[PDB]
Amino acid sequence: CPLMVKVLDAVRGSPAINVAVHVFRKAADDTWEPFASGKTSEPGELHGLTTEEEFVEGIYKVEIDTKSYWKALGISPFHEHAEVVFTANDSGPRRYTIAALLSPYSYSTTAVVTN
Amino acid sequence: CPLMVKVLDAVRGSPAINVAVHVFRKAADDTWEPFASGKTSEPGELHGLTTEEEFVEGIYKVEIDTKSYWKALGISPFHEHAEVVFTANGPRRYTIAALLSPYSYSTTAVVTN
Amino acid sequence: CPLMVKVLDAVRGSPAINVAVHVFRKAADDTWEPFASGKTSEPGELHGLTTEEEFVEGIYKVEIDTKSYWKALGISPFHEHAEVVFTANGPRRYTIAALLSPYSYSTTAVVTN
Amino acid sequence: CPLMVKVLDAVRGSPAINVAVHVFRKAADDTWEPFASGKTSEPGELHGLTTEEEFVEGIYKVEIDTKSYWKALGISPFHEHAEVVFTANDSGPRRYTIAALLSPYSYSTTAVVTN
Ligand SMILES: c1ccc2c(-c3cn[nH]c3)ccnc2c1
Ligand SMILES: c1ccc2c(-c3cn[nH]c3)ccnc2c1
Ligand SMILES: [Ca+2]
Ligand SMILES: [Ca+2]
Ligand SMILES: [Ca+2]
Ligand SMILES: [Ca+2]
Repeated sequence: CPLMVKVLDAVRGSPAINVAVHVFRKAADDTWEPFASGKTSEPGELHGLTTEEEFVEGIYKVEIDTKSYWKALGISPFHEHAEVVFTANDSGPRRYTIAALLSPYSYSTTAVVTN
Repeated sequence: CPLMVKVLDAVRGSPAINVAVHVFRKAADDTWEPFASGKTSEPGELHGLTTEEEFVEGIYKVEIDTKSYWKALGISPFHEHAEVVFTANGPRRYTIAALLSPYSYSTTAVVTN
Repeated sequence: CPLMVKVLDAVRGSPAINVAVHVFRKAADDTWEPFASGKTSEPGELHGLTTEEEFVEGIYKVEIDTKSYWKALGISPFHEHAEVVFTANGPRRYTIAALLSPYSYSTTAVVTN
Repeated sequence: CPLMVKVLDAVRGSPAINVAVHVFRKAADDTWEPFASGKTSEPGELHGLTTEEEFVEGIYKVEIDTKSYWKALGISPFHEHAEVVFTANDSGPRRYTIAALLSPYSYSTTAVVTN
């Protein structure tokens, strides 16, 4: 599982469940092509986005739909999404975990990259 | 002014100076149209991006060129940039604050009357 | 001044106003001795805590009363407080910045010449 | 496992390994009594600090020795530790994960509390 996303809620002190996550890859024409998408489970994790075969080198964007998350909880948030854009696999295949921490007016993300 | 960006560096414990920042507004075709840009000053701040007349409601993206910042310091970065996307909806001033590390960033909004 | 504290609220997207802050310096018995305190102002800042003469090298704790802040807003908090502990070691100014959520906080130091 | 600690390194993009963690509990005399301690493993986690029997209500302090961590990596950091102080189990037993993200001049922590 070369790409995993974990999302926590800093208001409620809980995993963020049912958060939609969209991954794009920069194409040769310099536009964002759809790559993979999914939704977080009860523990706030999203596994199975991609495979070692599909996850080639490239510039990837992970868009976490934090807006819909907050709105479903009845809160009107600031940001449209939480994100990372990063170059992947440039020095060979890595495993990437994108960890996001959410509040209505703030987010942070971290990458954990292992070999 | 109605929009200010502030950038701090969590590695060096300092303001992030000479960071390039671009702001875009979402147009009707769902593309991003350049709106304003500049480079942070010694206190890590970027003032004078826009004006009350120009800064209308809509969806904005603040792109902070973090990769160039880290490369200039000789520190290996993860992210291409940081992209901070928000909707602007009485009298208001917005500050977009970012705290930078090589493999992480954090951003908050400070919206005041 | 040599030590400033700045507090932001990640829930409301605002400066954290009227937050109590206490600073302590570690004495030889490894106890904490009150050094300075105050409450944040409208921009979420606390200036005038100490003086150049008073602020010597040593180990300091900045305790931010986050639980009282969240209770005053009617928002359920996790932490008792936030305790920010650091060593103070040429010409320097320190800013201790904190970003608050009910179940999380983040803190950074901005150390400038 | 009622209390778990997870520590990530925001500079290297990795779990923070071999980080010492000390937990204290406020005693009836209002001093901090030692409660439990341990060190993070390869994935940056510390399990087995305590048990359901031992982890009673109380005010707890978790001190993560971030200073020794950075110094072992040859870096001189700002903070002595990363921490939380919190009241635990006041509305009955909960499971607590304390998630910490470290940089040389900054840290953040989050609590994940489940029933
Ligand atoms: C450990 C440390 C941090 C986290 C985060 C996080 C992102 N920003 N600050 C914290 C999200 C998800 N899991 C984590 C486990
Ligand atoms: C802790 C302390 C500061 C922040 C900032 C920030 C930039 N200027 N004032 C604060 C932005 C994002 N996260 C932070 C976490
Ligand atoms: Ca390559
Ligand atoms: Ca409006
Ligand atoms: Ca010295
Ligand atoms: Ca009770």
